[PDB]
Amino acid sequence: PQITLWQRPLVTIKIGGQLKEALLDTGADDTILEEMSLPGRWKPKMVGGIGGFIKVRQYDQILIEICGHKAIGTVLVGPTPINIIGRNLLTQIGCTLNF
Amino acid sequence: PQITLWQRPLVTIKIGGQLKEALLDTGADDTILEEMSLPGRWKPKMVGGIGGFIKVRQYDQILIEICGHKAIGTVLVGPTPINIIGRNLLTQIGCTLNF
Ligand SMILES: CC(C)[C@H](NC(=O)[C@H](Cc1ccccc1)C[C@H](O)[C@H](Cc1ccccc1)NC(=O)OC(C)(C)C)c1ncc[nH]1
Repeated sequence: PQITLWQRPLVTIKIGGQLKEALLDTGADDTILEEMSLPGRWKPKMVGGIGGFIKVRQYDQILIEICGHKAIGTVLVGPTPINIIGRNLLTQIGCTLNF
Repeated sequence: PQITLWQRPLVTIKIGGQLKEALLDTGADDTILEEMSLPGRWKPKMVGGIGGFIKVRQYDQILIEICGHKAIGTVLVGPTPINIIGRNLLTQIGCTLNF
C-alpha cells in the first residue's frame, strides 16, 4: 500500500500469536520490540539511538507478519518505548521510500 | 526517486551553502542536525529516542535542499549521532512508504 507520513507510520504486526502496533522505521537498522517472551536462545547486544545505548536480547530467525506479509529475521527485545520494524524486515516485504 | 532499504537511506542535503549527509528517517517526527551554527534565535526542546532524552535548540523556517528539493521548516540542533531528516521535512518533499 502507499503510506503518507502526515501521521506516524504505525501498522499491526502479528508475532507469536500476539497482534501489536509497530512503527515502520527507515532510520532503524534492526527491529526492536518491547519486553516479551520469545522462544529460543538469545545473545546480548547493546544498540544506540538518540539519548544513548540500551541492552537488548537478540533472537535470530523470528517470523513476523507485517500487514499479511510474512518476513523472517533477527528481532531485538528490550526496553524500547515503541515497537520498531527496521530495515532488516522492511526490505523483506518490498518496502521502498519514494518522492 | 525510489530508494530501497538494503542500505541506510543517506542523501546529500545542502544547508548554509554546505553539503552534508543525512538519513531519511520515517521513525523521526522531527529533523535533528549535529552541532552547527544557524541564524536567529532558538527556543528549547526535549526529544526522546531509544536511549532516553536529549535537550536541543529549535530554529524555525530554515531552508534545506534534500535531493534538489527545497524544504523550509523547523530544524533542531543537538548531540545526535547522525543528521536526521524527519517527517516534518519528508512530507514537504512528497515522500511516502510503499510496499
Ligand atoms: C535501534 C534503532 C532504533 C536505531 N536508530 C534510531 O534510533 C534512529 C536514529 C539513528 C540512526 C542510526 C544511528 C543512530 C541513530 C531514530 C529512530 O528512528 C527513532 C525511533 C523512535 C520513535 C519514537 C520513540 C523512540 C524511538 N526516532 C527517534 O528517535 O526520533 C527522534 C525525533 C528523537 C529523532 C539504530 N539504527 C542503527 C543504530 N541504531
